[PDB]
Amino acid sequence: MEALIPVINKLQDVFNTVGADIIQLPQIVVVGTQSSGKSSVLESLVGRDLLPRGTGIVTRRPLILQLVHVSQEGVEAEEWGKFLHTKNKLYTDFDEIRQEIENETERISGVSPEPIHLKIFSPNVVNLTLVDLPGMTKKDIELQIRELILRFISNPNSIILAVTAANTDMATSEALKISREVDPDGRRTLAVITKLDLMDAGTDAMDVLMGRVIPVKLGIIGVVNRSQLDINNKKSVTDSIRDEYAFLQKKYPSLANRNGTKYLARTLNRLLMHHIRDCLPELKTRINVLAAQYQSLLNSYGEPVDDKSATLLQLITKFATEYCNTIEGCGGARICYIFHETFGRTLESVDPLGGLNTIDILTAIRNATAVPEVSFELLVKRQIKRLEEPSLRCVELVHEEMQRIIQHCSNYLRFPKLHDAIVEVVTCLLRKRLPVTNEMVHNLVAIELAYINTKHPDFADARDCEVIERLIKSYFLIVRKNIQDSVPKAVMHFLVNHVKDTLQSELVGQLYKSSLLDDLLTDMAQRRKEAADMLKALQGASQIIAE
Amino acid sequence: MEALIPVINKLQDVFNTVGADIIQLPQIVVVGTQSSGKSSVLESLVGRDLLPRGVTRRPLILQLVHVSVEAEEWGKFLHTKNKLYTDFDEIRQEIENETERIVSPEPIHLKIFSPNVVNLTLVDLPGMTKDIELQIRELILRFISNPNSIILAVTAANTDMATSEALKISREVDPDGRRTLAVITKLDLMDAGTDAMDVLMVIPVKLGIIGVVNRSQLDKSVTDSIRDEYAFLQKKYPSLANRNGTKYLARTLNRLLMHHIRDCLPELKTRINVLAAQYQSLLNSYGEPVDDKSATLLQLITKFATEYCNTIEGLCGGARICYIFHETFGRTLESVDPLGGLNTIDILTAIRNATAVPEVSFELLVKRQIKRLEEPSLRCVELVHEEMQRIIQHCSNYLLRFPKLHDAIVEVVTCLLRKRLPVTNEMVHNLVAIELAYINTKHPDFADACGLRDCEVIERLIKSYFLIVRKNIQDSVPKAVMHFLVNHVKDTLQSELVGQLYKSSLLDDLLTESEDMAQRRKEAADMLKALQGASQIIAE
Repeated sequence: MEALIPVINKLQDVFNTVGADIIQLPQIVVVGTQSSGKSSVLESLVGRDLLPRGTGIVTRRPLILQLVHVSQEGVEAEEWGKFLHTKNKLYTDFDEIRQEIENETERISGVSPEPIHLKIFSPNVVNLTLVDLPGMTKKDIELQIRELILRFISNPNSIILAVTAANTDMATSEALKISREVDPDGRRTLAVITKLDLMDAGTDAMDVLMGRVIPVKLGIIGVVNRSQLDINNKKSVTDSIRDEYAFLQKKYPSLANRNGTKYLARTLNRLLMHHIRDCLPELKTRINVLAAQYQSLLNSYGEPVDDKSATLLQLITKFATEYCNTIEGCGGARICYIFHETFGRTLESVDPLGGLNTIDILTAIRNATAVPEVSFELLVKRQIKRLEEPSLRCVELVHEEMQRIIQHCSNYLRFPKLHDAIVEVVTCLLRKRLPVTNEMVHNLVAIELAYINTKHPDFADARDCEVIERLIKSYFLIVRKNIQDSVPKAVMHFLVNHVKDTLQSELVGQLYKSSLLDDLLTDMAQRRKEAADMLKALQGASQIIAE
Repeated sequence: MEALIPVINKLQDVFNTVGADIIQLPQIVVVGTQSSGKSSVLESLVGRDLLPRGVTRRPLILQLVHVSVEAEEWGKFLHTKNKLYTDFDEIRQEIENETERIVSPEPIHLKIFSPNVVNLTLVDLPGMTKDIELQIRELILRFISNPNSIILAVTAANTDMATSEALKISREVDPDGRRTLAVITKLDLMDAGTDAMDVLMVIPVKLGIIGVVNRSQLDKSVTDSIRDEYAFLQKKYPSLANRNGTKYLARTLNRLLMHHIRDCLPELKTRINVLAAQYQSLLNSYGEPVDDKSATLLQLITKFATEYCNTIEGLCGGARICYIFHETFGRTLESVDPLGGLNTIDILTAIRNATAVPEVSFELLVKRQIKRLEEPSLRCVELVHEEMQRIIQHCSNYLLRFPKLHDAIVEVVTCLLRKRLPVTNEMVHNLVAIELAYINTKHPDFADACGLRDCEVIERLIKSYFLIVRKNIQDSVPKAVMHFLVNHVKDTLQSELVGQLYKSSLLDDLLTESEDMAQRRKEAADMLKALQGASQIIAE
């Protein structure tokens, strides 16, 4: 179980650059009011004053203090430290360690969630790690602090070290109240009572240390640390802890064995140790699922941008098939729709005799004499003329639905330069094709106005205007049937099918030029950077839980 | 009527430049051998030696006109118009000159005015000498073949007249002597052993005979000679003096010619009028003044245009085209079989690859069937071309008469067609290719024609669909052609013809008439002019 405490410390270190809150890591958080003297508690564990008590300001960041027993095996210093933010630098002067803790706080231009990872090596300490948090003040900043404390203490695997001075009434403790918000029955909260010599009845919690009543299940431990004056005199922590044992032996003799600094360190060391072993089987499982999740995110993003010329070949060739595909089955079917549900409904609604008054028929006849058939060709030749616009209109409707398909596969790339270039290339490609197709359309109608055969199989022959009327409806009907089939077919040849073939390669040809590559492969690369860092932290972490 | 012999002379002058033997005028032609002394006969009529004695190769039409400057006797030739000759040595010299200058059928018209002569006109012809001679004999025939031509056959009493070359040629065109008057010269060389004493008294010719004695070689005033002749007749042959001699002969010719003209003149009037009307139509059949050159280009070309639009849309042209559209392009296409070439195995092969729905197999199949309708369509277009560039020859043959211009126009049109053939042919290709692009199954005529195993059905589908797609093209292609080739050109030809051609630069070249056919019009315009001219002369 010796191996177990260091691995969690090693685990925590891996995580600080990137944020440990996503993994429910097993550790103990220390929560107390500034007046509870929680700093003294921590300084009494290490056995030296290494936390700032400086007159000036308060500390704004959680300090993860990892104490590691070193024994056994110029000359070698007995006590020393190293910070994770400094990397390798080894501290032998404890005044500098304290100044660096103070400094790192000052360093941020409020409160901040970035933890500080200080490791202290000493033969006088037990192996134990604790996460100190900014103290409460029983309103703009203090709530920032409470919210931050909650971020830590909301963790399921987080044991709570609740520090309260015996000086006050423990049932009304600000510390005990916040612990209760996340842990109602106090199933994972350990209480610490400082200032035992200030105990009297008086106020509680004299009664809790005796177990009547008990607001937490991990129990309570009493201590007495150095207060200011003795803090004005350099009353060494070593002398103070010695002073504390004597105190407990005379006042409260029957409890000496469940209180004091030496005993508190042993219990926390035992309890931290016992807690991780218990939660470690679920933790391995927990990092692995997360590993796979992050891996998929990286795979879905990445985009490794392996080599720039090669990536363009892969990103744009796929834009070609997301295209030929959809036009050939919005589809693909908006098109058939437009060809067989709308261009049809229109054309069919064109009257074979609209506009043509009886008088107009009579006028054609009069000039014809100056044979009904001659009147007939001129008449019909004006009826067949009203079919071009809808046909032309049809073409436009198709263009519409095609220029719209690209966004349908803009929405189905993250390179603003590349995506924009390709779109312009396609949107423009169609404009080049819109004249050609429109002309064959014009012809198709115009061929009809050129010959008007009467030897057509679907024709019937042939008072006076009575029949002419019948003739025109008859012929126009077949000529419409013609156009209504040939125009859609037309569009498909010159615009739709032309483009499917073309785009496959004119895209690569205008785009695939090495000069423009730097431009196209140019942001939310940070989302990937956030993931690349997390992914890496997890794999390394999983590596550590093994052995 | 004094007036009749002069009008004839006017009649002869009007037709000296143009060929006068179309009209067949009333006149007397003198035919004789060179030894007959025919020159002497003519010289004894006029009363002066004016004929050359020194070979004349052109007919000399000698018109004598009674006059009773300042001379009493004088002449004028038609060619030296208006010049009055007072020296008869010059007249003789001019005759020699006019002859040497060019045998020839073109006559020379010499008129002599004198109080000693009677009003009389005679056409002298070159003498025979019992293949230069034959041109002359042939020439004599051109004149004496004339129905209204009286023949003055001159023979010497010296020889035998029944064997007369002159009488023989006269007999060739006029078997009996029905319009031939015989003249016997050299009477003083007459003796019992000849045919001649007997005739002057057996009748060879019907117009009768007249005897004379003229000046012979080695001779003497003509005036003295005729006086000498009267004396001869008064002593020898007294009983015939009154039927012979120069004086009597002049009297006879003047009388016989005059009565003959009045008699033939009614029909002559009728005859000239008909030829005039006839020639005018001929001029009309050439009919091109070419007064305004620009106007000719404008009208000759505009009419070839209307000679065009007409025929393509209504020999034809009008229906040969439709024929080709609804009788040939149709029989083929209709006979193009569906499933043609497509064995069952190809369909099974199509399915295997369709795999790894029947419809996908169907599109690949039909899309290969529809490809076969293009060639005939393309073929159709050309057939129209065939029949159209060919219509141009149909209105080269149905005019000009402007060879440079006509040839250019053919090139202008024939090439015009060459310009539209790419366009139309491309539209044809598209029309077929259009079907191969979408192949809808929601066509209204599909459920019906669809007729109602795996390949069992596909086979029926393909037949069904190809059928409608066929129905499409056989109607749409002609329509196509009509837009881009036939109808385009009709509009077109009216002005792109005019625009390339209508250039002042090209007027001289194009409107150049053919020299072979430009001369025939000139021979006719001048002939008609004279016929008109002759009529006004006759109009009194």
